[PDB]
Amino acid sequence: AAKDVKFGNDARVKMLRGVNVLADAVKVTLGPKGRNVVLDKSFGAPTITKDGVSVAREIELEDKFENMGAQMVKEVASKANDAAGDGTTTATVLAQAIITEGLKAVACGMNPMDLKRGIDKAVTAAVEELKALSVPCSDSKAIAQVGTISANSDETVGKLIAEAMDKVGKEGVITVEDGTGLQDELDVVMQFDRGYLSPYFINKPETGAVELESPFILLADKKISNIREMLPVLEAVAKAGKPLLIIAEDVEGEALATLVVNTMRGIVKVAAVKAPGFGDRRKAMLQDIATLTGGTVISEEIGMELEKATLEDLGQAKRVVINKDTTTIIDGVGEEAAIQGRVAQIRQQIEEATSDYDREKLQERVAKLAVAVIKVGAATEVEMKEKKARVEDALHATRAAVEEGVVAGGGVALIRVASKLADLRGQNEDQNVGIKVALRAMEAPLRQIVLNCGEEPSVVANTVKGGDGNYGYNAATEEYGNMIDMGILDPTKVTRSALQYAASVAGLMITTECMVTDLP
Amino acid sequence: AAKDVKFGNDARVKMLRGVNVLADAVKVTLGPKGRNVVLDKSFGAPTITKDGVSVAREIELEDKFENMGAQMVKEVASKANDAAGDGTTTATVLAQAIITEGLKAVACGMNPMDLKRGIDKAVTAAVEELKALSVPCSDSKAIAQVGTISANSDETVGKLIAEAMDKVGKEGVITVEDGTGLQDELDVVMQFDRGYLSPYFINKPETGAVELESPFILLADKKISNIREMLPVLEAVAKAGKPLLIIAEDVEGEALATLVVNTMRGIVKVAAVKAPGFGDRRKAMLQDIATLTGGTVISEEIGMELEKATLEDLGQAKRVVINKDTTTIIDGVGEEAAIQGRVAQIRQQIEEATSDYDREKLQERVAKLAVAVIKVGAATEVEMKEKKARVEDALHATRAAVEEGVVAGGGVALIRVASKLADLRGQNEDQNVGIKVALRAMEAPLRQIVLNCGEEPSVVANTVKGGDGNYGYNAATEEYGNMIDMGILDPTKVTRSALQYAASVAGLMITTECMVTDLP
Amino acid sequence: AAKDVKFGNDARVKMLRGVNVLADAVKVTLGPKGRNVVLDKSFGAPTITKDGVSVAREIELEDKFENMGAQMVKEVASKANDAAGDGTTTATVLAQAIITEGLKAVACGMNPMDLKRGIDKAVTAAVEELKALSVPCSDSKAIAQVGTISANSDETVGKLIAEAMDKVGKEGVITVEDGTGLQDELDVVMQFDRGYLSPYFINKPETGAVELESPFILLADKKISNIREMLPVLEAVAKAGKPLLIIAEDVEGEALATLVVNTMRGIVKVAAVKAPGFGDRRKAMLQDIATLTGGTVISEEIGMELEKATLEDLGQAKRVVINKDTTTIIDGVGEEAAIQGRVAQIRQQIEEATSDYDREKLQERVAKLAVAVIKVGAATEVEMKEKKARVEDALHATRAAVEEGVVAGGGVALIRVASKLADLRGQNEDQNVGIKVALRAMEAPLRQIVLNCGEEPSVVANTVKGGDGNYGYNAATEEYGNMIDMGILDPTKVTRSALQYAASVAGLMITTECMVTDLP
Ligand SMILES: Nc1ncnc2c1ncn2[C@@H]1O[C@H](COP(=O)(O)OP(=O)(O)O)[C@@H](O)[C@H]1O
Ligand SMILES: Nc1ncnc2c1ncn2[C@@H]1O[C@H](COP(=O)(O)OP(=O)(O)O)[C@@H](O)[C@H]1O
Ligand SMILES: Nc1ncnc2c1ncn2[C@@H]1O[C@H](COP(=O)(O)OP(=O)(O)O)[C@@H](O)[C@H]1O
Ligand code: BEF
Ligand code: BEF
Ligand code: BEF
Ligand SMILES: [K+]
Ligand SMILES: [K+]
Ligand SMILES: [K+]
Ligand SMILES: [Mg+2]
Ligand SMILES: [Mg+2]
Ligand SMILES: [Mg+2]
Repeated sequence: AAKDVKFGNDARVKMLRGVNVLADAVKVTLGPKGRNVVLDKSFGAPTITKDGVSVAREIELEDKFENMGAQMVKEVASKANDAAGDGTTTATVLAQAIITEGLKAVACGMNPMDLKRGIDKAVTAAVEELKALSVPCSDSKAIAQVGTISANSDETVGKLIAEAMDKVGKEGVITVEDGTGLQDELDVVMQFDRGYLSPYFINKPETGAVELESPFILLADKKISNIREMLPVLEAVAKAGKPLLIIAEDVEGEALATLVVNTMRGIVKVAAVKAPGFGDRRKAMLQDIATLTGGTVISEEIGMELEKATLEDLGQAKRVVINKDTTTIIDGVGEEAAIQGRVAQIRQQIEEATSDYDREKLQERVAKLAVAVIKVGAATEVEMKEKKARVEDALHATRAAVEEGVVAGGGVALIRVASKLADLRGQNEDQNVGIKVALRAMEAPLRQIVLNCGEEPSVVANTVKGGDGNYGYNAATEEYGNMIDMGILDPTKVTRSALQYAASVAGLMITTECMVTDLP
Repeated sequence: AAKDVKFGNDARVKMLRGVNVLADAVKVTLGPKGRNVVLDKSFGAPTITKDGVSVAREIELEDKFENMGAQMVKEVASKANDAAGDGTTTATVLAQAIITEGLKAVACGMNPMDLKRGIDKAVTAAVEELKALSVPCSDSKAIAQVGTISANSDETVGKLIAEAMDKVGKEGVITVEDGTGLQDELDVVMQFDRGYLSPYFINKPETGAVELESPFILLADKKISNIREMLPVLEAVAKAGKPLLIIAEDVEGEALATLVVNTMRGIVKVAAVKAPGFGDRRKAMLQDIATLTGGTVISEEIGMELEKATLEDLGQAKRVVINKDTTTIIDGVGEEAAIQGRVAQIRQQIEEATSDYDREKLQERVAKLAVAVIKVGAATEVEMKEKKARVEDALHATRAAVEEGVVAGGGVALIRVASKLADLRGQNEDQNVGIKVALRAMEAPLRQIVLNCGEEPSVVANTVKGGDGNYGYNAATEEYGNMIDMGILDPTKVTRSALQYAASVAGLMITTECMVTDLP
Repeated sequence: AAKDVKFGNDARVKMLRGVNVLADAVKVTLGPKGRNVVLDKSFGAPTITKDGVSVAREIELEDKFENMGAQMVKEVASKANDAAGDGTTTATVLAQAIITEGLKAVACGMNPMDLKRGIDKAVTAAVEELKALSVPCSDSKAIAQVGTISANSDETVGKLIAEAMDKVGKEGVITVEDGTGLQDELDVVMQFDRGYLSPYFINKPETGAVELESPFILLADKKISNIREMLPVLEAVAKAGKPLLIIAEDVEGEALATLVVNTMRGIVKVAAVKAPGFGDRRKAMLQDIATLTGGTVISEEIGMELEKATLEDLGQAKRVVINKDTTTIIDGVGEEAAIQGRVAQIRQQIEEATSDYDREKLQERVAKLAVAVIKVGAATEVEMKEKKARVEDALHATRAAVEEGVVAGGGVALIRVASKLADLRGQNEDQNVGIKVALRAMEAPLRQIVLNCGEEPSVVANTVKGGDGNYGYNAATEEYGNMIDMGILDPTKVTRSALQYAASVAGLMITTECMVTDLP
């Protein structure tokens, strides 16, 4: 289609105007005295949220150029989210603050491509400075604090995540789901979503569930319909005394019917449950179980009959628990060599996962082998969704603090790094201005946090810069102090990520001399 | 449809106005103090780029005639790209500079078709003059410099490409891909795009790949479905101790199933992978592998059964590595006589290749026998794509410098050729003006590079023309000197290509007396 | 009326756009390779002119703010004209060149009010530097040159003005009028536009005019109708032998009739002519004549009867010449003390003249007492008016060169002053930039002159700045040399005036932060 082509200052002013709309919608949520944004949503109720990327993703403007602005800087907020899990607002605030200052310089005749070089150099330095300030965070108290700050000063959420990480470990997974109840709730566990096929198996009507004591485990890839196939293996289990769990694609009536009357009487004690999953993921998951239990997958496709299985090919576990909905294998016989080998394999399967969905289900399986769920409570569903948005962010920040330490929040970390790089210079004057652009931008987070409290950002910034180390402004309490003592901890990973991504995009955006888009 | 028909000056003014929009969008990216262009893109985020053809391809104007202008001159930028790989902006700048000057002459009553003859003559001369100035470029230092200048003064990219060409050789291929990491990365290897057929073969779950130590290699032209055919050869490998790779058209279930349970247990260690390619190219490539490994292709078509193969007909290698996507044969037993004989054969197959596509896949195979990938690092994805655009350009220029030498950059090469052709005349006055049009256009690259630094192009041009040999303007450092000493090298091939293509199109465009297009 | 109010950058961009239209229309006429502007004019034929103020005065723009721009800077061109008489284009070119550079600085955050202080300081210095370079110009050759350059390289006009000033002196007046003839023409002369009332007075039918030898002169304020009033004075003249001129408001029939028959016969020799002027100007002019002739105005209003006059109250002259159209008094008896006293009185009457018309008729009378007329020749009337416009400008420049010396033209004078003030600084950085703004503007005249020749202004500017003293570019001949040797002389007064006035206005214009005007 015919294009509209704009040059130079015109193009840039438009590009900025756009950036500002997105920026300005996201910045209002920054900090403890941040407010929420309402995002209309065609199919049903609107969404209230504080989560900066969520606001960002919705912005799309009418004017084709302004839109381009907003659509590029949207990537800062968006990438922060994909790497860190928090800091998306901060990232957005920095980006704006660079772009704005940089473009002002470009308008003064300075060479954009050098302004970029400056910015980038200043940032590579700032990243290293932040790694210096970073003190690690591994005690449950510190984690609870990060969690708390991350969930907009909600101590319960901190406490609850800290408890969760304590219980699953660090090689263990935590999910968040909508609760049915009005208050928050933590559940901890290998298990999968499949119940008994035969309700006449429940050997403990107390719980309404089957409790097989120290049983064998048969892993059938194919779906079973005839009892003929079972007889060989069923025989060896009947003369072994131990019970048996059968996890095949399905246990059909003809072969199910029998199995029932056999446990009915006490000839063998057997359970039947469908296989966890669908398609290639099922065979993959079914294999995971074999490794945990020391059994062989009896895959009909790769040249095995179900009749030619023996006790050899059966897995074993310490105990098994199956109800109407879920099956649980407690402590399988499989050797931890084979297990961690199988895990470091699935760990690198998540590396080559180019899609988010391919990553979800993979780390689910590694947790089953190396798991907790937080249920979020709220009165209504508008409430549910802002809360659940904060819990996720919190969890992410906690995992990030663990893996890369913490720094003083309230945007002070960045303000310090800026004073430490006060002597940084480049190859020429334009690059210098470029550095100074970035350092001045490093103040923006603190400045905006203060501005969302309706207090004079210049005055607070000055006072924090007059101090040392972890002296900062506590925006919630409206007085100064030691940010680490007051529990105001940002993960290093997030603060770093915010800065790197803002710089990457904003840097390039300053180099714009022409814009090409479709006509209206 | 009904047409709008315009004549003479009206038609030309429109045609120019169009050229200028495209030209003017591309010219802003020229040179080290060049800036970037933003190209909106319907499905997701916009693109920032310096790459002149990329900008050009997007231009399409509303006014039906102006569009025609832009759509014709778009071919200069586009063809430069397809032949050279760099110089697309330069090409575009020349084209404009001719068209503009030529049309001005046409308006003065001079006979276009002669102005063309002049231009073309001046260019045929300039091409030869450039071949004189060309000094070859074969040491890694010179190549790194071309690479560097080509990637807008990014020394890492130069260094990295220079290292690459040093390692793959000159009969070896280099690709560029998006990196996962934040910094640039070079990987070097025979390999082909095929994974294991049987995921139950991975003998090292660390990498999630099969690592067959010093194995035999079976090359089956036909597709396998029955284990009967394998037994004779499988037998001799089972009593030899060494593992076996099977590279046939396909390993079907019945014959696959078995092979699995055999390595499953440790009876033989075998891998199964499809054959690289399709049709006649497959048999050709399958044969290449036989030569590298000292094996025989067991081609069912030319009177061989798979059962009548023995250890005799199997290839051998030092090591084999196969994952989900690719199979690699490290250091095959095949004798280097047979190999280089097979290569000098495929080398002359590329000579008779009259189509580009027939040339692509052929030199791919010669590289497999005589390969590297550069992964580009960046923070975000907007960044990734401008960088990856520069790396490709750089690589192209380096390969072009190697094959046709270098000349002084900063557009001086052309400025010299213009002073050397100061005595060139034609058959009549109009042809003379035509020559002078081209020579004056030869200054444009330097002039625009200087103009993107915001300095007086006339003043710099004068000063460079006052000098000799490789005296030029260094736009980055803003002072004059010896361009070769300062590492400012353009490949001859690109400078030549730019000039030839601009001239070809612009020449014709000057001959326009009528334009016919659809009504609005 | 309701106002539109614009602030800051918006207001300034508009203001500039306006300046540029006016500037851009005037700048095209600068220099020897300057072109002409056509100004439409409601009542009849349009006007072709080179005269920069004439173009300026017509510019008025539609957009209310742009207009304000143009309407303010119009004053530069206009004031230059009222003080100097030439340099109006130059003045306009400087003004633009300041405003443009200054506003660019204002946009960079520099404090306008300081930029002004800088500019003004740099100019006060430049004014003094110009007075240093000024060499006086008093020989007819130098004046002819100034005249020539001023009339766009028309040697005749130079020659002709030089001749004129040589003949009238420096205390003598030169006017320019439309000629009837096709070629230029100079006439030299106290006289006024009144013929004899009585055609029967002509005492020399050769010329058809009255030639009264060494006569008395009667100055009657009132209009005469009765011969009674005359008898007393007529008597004393009849017994004195000398003739008599009668310059009253009118000589009515009854008193005219008689006077005729008296000279008819030879009783007295008398002439009768109306008084020069109308109303208060008549009595004023009639008084001028009394002073030149040593007579008394017989004013009926201030208590004098015409009968009570004697030979006492009559003026006297060496000779008198009267024809059908004009009366001339050659060399009156009045003492030069009384004359120059009367002149230095009328000289200060022109000082308090706040209207142009009050100034016209006053300097006419001072010329009658302290005269030459140039008649301009041309074929048509479009031609007449561009030529007459150049002659006036030339005359002005010549009178200015005489009173304040000359400097090297081609705008070099200013370029030198700029290199001499290269060390000038202010009280702070913004003031420094302000100085540099002015010095850079000083190059504009030369740069535009060169640009109207279609040659590279940067290249010429550089080459002139590389030289010394009066080395400059001769735009007419297209080669460099000594501007004074080549006769390319600008009057100091004009070059100074241009600079001062541009600076005054442009200085203020840079301080604009808000604009208030009526709605559309
Ligand atoms: N009580 C507080 N005083 C000052 N700063 C705080 C306080 N609580 C949180 N913050 C800071 O405000 C920032 C707000 O983060 P948030 O608004 O969730 O946006 P983001 O997407 O950038 O995490 C945190 O980095 C934290 O440093
Ligand atoms: N530092 C420098 N000084 C002067 N010229 C340079 C410098 N670096 C690169 N160039 C020149 O500028 C040209 C810019 O090429 P580029 O802008 O990528 O457009 P193209 O598509 O024509 O390669 C190169 O040919 C090179 O000669
Ligand atoms: N032959 C020449 N070469 C260079 N400069 C010239 C020549 N003739 C005139 N000039 C310069 O050009 C200027 C032109 O004056 P003009 O165009 O009449 O505008 P203005 O209203 O400023 O006098 C003069 O100041 C003179 O210095
Ligand atoms: F805006 Be962040 F994700 F808290
Ligand atoms: F514009 Be080129 F491809 F560097
Ligand atoms: F424009 Be000037 F009065 F010659
Ligand atoms: K937020
Ligand atoms: K380019
Ligand atoms: K003029
Ligand atoms: Mg947060
Ligand atoms: Mg290039
Ligand atoms: Mg003049």
